[PDB]
Amino acid sequence: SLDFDFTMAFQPIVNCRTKEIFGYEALVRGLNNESAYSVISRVNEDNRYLFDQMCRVKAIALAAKLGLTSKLSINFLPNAIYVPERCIRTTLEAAKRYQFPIENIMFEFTEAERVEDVNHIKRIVEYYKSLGFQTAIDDFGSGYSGLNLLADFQTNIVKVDMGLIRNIHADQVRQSIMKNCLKLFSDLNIQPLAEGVESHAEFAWLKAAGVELMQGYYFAKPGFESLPSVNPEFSEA
Amino acid sequence: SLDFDFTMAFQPIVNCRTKEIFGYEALVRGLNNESAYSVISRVNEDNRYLFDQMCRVKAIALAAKLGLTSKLSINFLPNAIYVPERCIRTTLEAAKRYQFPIENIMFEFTEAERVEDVNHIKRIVEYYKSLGFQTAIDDFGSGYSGLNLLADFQTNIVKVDMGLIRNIHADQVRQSIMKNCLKLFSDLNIQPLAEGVESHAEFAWLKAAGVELMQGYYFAKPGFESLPSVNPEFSEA
Ligand SMILES: [Ca+2]
Ligand SMILES: [Ca+2]
Repeated sequence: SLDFDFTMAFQPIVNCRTKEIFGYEALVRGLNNESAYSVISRVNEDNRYLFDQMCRVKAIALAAKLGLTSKLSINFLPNAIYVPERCIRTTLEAAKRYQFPIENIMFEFTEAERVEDVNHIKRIVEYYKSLGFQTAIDDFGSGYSGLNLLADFQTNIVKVDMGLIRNIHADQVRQSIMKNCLKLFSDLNIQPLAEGVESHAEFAWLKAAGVELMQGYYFAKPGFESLPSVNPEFSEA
Repeated sequence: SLDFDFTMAFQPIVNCRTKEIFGYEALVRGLNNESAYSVISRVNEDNRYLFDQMCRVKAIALAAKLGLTSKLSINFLPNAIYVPERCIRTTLEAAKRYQFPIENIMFEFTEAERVEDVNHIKRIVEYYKSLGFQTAIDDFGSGYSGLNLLADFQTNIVKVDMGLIRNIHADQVRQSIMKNCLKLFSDLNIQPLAEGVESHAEFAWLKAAGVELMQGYYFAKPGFESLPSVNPEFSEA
């Protein structure tokens, strides 16, 4: 409760094998403004900390009040430094108030600039794992979110960037990339998640290739302060 | 036509299957008899184009003086130049004047920062190939040099970042990464090049995994204004 305000939207992650919802990603949106960027552009270096925790609190409280019984997935801000061994207390308390299991919370790690050289973000990830949080690398395949990360540590989940997913049913190069990356993920005991799935065509290929977790407009758009139901087109068969 | 001067150094790339030297990478050094990084800092937004051409010509003229008979590999600056596909005049004229065949010249595209309108770096890579140049993606697995690039265009060679290579004989995760990337490169008909090979142990493993082209201290250090000969330990190894 400080400077400016905002809320959350939620977007389903679907298990295409069980046809069940795995969970929802919490996405920042304005009080009525529907743009994530608009809000996050209003935050700066002097207030990144106190904003990051309000995201978590808001997302958890909103999750709980909406009746979320699966996983809650939250983006971890690229401003990766500070001491992890104290900023997590606010998060633990929040989960504890709303009786939301820490093991049902996943943090998504992303990078848009090359900082700290793996070993630091590694320390953040390994820490969260030791408290029982799930962990993910986000946007794998774009930005500084690539193979260098996987090399020194492994998250439970890797979310493959939509750029690698797009039109993959008829893109031989994207098919080879995904086929080999899925082998790599398996060797590393990492679960794949395909994001930005926009069409049945992509879905069916990714499902055949062995991907279970998917996210995207084909399933459901982010719902403002709500948990969207998933497209009956795939849930009926 | 602008300010400060500089020179070049050269480091050989070895082909371990044919036991032949593949060629040399040109590395920027100041007149200051071995000054790297210092030169590259002096470049700014106003002369990133004028400094770009200068490196290429110097590299070709020097290589020519030294009697280089194999490949000459040149780092394309992070496309801060935004080369209109017509200002390649300087390089073409330099190769012609110094009788250095254009097909023996390879350009290395490193940090393709941001989704460079995807096609920007793509157009430029495609344009250089159409002229007969060789092309390489540099530092694969470190910077913005990653899978997103490989998805939309393919170079002749991909230089794998030395971070993925370091102590790979010892590192089972790094091993799976390379085993699955080498299969990928092969699917895409791309020749891999292992950078930063420092020890025999690394060389033996990389060689046994199918890597032919390699570069690093193990073979030879960068030679100031010279073409370093290669440690023949890899002779039969
Ligand atoms: Ca995310
Ligand atoms: Ca290089």
